[PDB]
Amino acid sequence: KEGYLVDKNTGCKYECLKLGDNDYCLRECKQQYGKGAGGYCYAFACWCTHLYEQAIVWPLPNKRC
Amino acid sequence: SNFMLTQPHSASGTPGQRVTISCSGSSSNIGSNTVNWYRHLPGSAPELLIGSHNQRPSGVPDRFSASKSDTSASLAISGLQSEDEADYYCAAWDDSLIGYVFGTGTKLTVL
Amino acid sequence: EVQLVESGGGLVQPGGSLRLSCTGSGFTFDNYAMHWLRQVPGEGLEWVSGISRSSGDIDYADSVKGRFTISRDDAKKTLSLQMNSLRAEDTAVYYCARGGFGSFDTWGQGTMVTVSS
Amino acid sequence: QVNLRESGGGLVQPGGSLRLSCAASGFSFGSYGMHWVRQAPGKGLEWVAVISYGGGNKYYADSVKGRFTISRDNSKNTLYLQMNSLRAEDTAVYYCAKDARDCLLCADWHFDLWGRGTLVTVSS
Amino acid sequence: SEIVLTQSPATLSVSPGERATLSCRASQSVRSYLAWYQQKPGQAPRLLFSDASNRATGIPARFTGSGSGTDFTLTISSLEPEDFAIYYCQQYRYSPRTFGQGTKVEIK
Repeated sequence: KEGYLVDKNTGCKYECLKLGDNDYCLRECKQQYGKGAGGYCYAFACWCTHLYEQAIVWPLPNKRC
Repeated sequence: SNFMLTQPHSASGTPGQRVTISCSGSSSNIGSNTVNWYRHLPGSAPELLIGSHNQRPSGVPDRFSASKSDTSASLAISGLQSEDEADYYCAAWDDSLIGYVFGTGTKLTVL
Repeated sequence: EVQLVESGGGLVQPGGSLRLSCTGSGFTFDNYAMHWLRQVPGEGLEWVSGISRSSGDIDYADSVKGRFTISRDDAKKTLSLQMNSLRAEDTAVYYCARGGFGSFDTWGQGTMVTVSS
Repeated sequence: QVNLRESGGGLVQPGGSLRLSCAASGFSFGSYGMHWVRQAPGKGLEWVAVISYGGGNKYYADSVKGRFTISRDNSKNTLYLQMNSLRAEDTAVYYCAKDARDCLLCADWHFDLWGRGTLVTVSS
Repeated sequence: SEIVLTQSPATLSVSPGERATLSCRASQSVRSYLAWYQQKPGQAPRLLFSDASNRATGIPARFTGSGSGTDFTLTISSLEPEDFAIYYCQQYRYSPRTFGQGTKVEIK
């Protein structure tokens, strides 16, 4: 599964600076979703990849940023 | 009182027979996400009985069957032993609140 | 209300250096990416530099790369911009801005930077 | 060969603070996120906190937020729970549990390893 | 190299209560990643819209954003006096992020 990283507390995306390959997004995506995760910067938000199917991604039904 | 999945206050059984422990819940926890089963022997470490869907390595005698239908889930204990009497909990991830919800707990007694 | 306050602007000669600061109020500073932008008086807007949460991701406009350095102190709730090797064409109003995931959702009142002999 | 053991439990007055430890043995500590769960007297289990496998991200129960801070040392293979501004409602037995894997926000959470538990009591 | 944003017209002379239609054209598609900002004289820019049509909080109904691909517009149904400002569009599909040169809406 894939999807935008989301702050569980605030409901909002993680902003990045460098489009495409991005080590920040990479590390945050693995930390949140696990060592197998990938991630890159797409339209200036962190997009996580190789997520487990049950992974919770953006948007949170309840919480807008 | 935080929100909890609802289990019977107690269950009873006879040795070498079968007992069922019920876990009741709603959509956004059960009927959405998987259900897990733990057993807590008072004084010691709680144990993982079942989860996603089932069941553990090690203490997996079978004897322990995980069943789920929509908003209601159930654990089946077979070939009961005197050593089986412990508090039994069910747990499931609730979808909002976003978090991990525990059952009220069910004490089993072997007769 | 969400507010940003720039300081550290002023007049310098070519080759000189300045350090701008922006202080945020009305939001959890450390939960947002922060940016510097600029506006030549009478002219349009130009993105200058930016820094992600936890200082994990940093970038600069090409025209200021190697010359400018951006940083943040979450504890102090401050954003900074070290401006080195200043040029006449860097003269502009500098804005502190909160990141809007592609856009810039909150702007300070800006601080004037003048590079003139 | 594999177990978790809790220490640091004790008796403390309200407003005071405690630090609980969990020593991990037999498995790779840094590959799994870790939880704190608690059982209050006359009640059942309640989930307290979680920290990611690398210690970067942590989530708390609404009850404990800002009072409790979870940390870990992957070099010492230990987990830490810092309990600040303690209340009488925080009286409970605390267990450190091990997440089956590394996904922090996921709906499949289950804890396949538990400790001996340590007794934290807060009296008037 | 970078995406060029063309705003038209450069200047719009109008009376309060009237209607204003501002145009922003991108040299190539930015899909929907287009923002609108307002800058009043002696003030900082203020976000009006993101994702081309989504309204930021506290922006009056008389403001609407539209468009996709290379052509976007900002419409003000009935100009209030406080509506008189410079307006900028901005793309974020690609890096570097770029702005239009702006449209000033001023009195006749």
